[PDB]
Amino acid sequence: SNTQTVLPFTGLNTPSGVAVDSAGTVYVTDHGNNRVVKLAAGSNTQTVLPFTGLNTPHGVAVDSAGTVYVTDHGNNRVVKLAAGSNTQTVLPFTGLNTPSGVAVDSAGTVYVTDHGNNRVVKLAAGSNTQTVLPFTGLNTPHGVAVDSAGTVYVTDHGNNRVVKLAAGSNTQTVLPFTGLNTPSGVAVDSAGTVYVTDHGNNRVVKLAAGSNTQTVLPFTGLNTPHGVAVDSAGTVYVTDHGNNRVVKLAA
Ligand SMILES: [Cl-]
Ligand SMILES: [Cl-]
Ligand SMILES: [Cl-]
Ligand SMILES: [Cl-]
Ligand SMILES: [Cl-]
Ligand SMILES: [Cl-]
Repeated sequence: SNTQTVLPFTGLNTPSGVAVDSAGTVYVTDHGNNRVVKLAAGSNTQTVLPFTGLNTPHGVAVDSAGTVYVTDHGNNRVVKLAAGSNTQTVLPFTGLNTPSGVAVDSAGTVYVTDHGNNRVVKLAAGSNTQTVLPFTGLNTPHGVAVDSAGTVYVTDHGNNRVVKLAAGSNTQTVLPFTGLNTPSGVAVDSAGTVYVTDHGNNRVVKLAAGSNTQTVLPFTGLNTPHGVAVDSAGTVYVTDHGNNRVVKLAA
């Protein structure tokens, strides 16, 4: 698990968000090219998802049914496409400003870092009443992940930290990472290990739940890791923004 592979995407331009579904399909926001692409496990040829009207897709998430959710940064909205659909829908968030990260929990609740408005919002599936999560002291939430229990993890880009808030709680905590610099992407695996792209320091780090010892993942040749996803096998996928590529490391 010290051997990185470059995924056989083509034509990427500063990729930003990455997500992986239960079948191992990898989804990437091709942020410089105004499109979202996917690659099935074992395929060497990507496909372009049929989103339309985008103005810079920035983050991506996928739920257990294969529905794909994308932050449309320049349109202040989150769009979704069901598996097998050519008809996108717009989630009824309101008042967003350059949304960046998106996550979806097992109940279908969608969480977005409303990055221009210094807040994190969520919308239960079928709701049109969003809730602002009670994080405090943020300086630009950038990425978001949510674990199996509904605990929410956010990269606080301007405070060089990752904050955590359990469902129902009003009291966040700060995870004991060391020496982060403008962290961007965050992911959490089924063991509760938290993975962060330390975007200002050219590295990807992880922290097991309850640990104070972070480990630096053995990626090589990075030029700004920007987003991170982790599959059910513990394989880690990272957008290497300055190399126009997506790399992965098996557990
Ligand atoms: Cl960016
Ligand atoms: Cl951007
Ligand atoms: Cl940005
Ligand atoms: Cl930012
Ligand atoms: Cl950024
Ligand atoms: Cl960047």
